[PDB]
Amino acid sequence: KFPVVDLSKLNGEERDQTMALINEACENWGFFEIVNHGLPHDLMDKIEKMTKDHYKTCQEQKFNDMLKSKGLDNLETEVEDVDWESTFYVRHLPQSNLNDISDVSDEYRTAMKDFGKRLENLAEDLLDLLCENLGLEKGYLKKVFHGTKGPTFGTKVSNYPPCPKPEMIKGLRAHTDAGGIILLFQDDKVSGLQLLKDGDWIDVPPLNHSIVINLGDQLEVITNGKYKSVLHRVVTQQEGNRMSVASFYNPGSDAEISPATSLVEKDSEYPSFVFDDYMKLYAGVKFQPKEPRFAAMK
Ligand SMILES: O=C(O)c1cnccn1
Ligand SMILES: [Zn+2]
Repeated sequence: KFPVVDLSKLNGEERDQTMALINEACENWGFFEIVNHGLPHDLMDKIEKMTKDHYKTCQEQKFNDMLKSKGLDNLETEVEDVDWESTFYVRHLPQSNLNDISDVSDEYRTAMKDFGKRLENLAEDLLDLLCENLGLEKGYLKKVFHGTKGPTFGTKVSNYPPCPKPEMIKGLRAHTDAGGIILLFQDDKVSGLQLLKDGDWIDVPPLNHSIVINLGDQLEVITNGKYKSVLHRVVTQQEGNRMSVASFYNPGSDAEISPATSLVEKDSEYPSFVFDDYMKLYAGVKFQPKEPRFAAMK
């Protein structure tokens, strides 16, 4: 069953059982849900409402315009090179782009800034938990990610609108995430996100006021494969609009990424590289298998 971790259980006598569950999910699922994570319920409710409203007022017209312009207004055959997805990006660090998005409101912008800061603080707390589970010094992962300008932190704001013929196209094709740690505020009613575990696609259950955590390729490298980046996709449906507000805590562009030496006994099979070089390779082969990308950094 899909791991849901109650972070409030870290403050007392259940801490060891809870950390152990975090480690077990990191090893065997690559994903887990957290509850009682510190983010105000009211703020999540406001981000949810304003994202859905902005889709209706702005994104939806652009999505249908995109459909006709690619002939995707009439699905007849399988489409394996396009994602049934409506998306824009919000940059937080190194430098925010929030002031340049022309069609969002003052209240949205201010709320997104509040939300983004809180998520960045949670991302850093979660990485220290990972450090503790791995036997690394506190702040080890935060230090590796810093580079010279600090981490890269952005939010992908997506909707997966109803699709008449879901078996013809995915909402988002299977892939692993290139980056560090991913913090997803997903729709709490409409399913669609799945991960691959032990030969089966397993749904990431919609859960009110929860955050979905997963680990990217960079943590697989740093942990010497102890924590693997796992494949995931988004399927469409004929009815429903799945919301997705996914924030990515990634290394800075010039950060040197390598397996932590205390996790390496035998010579590591993972490469040492500069993060931007990984990103430039990933951009073009995102939906191809993950493992050639590690071998390509050698
Ligand atoms: O858009 C993605 O690739 C994504 C979104 N949420 C969680 C993980 N990955
Ligand atoms: Zn992803």
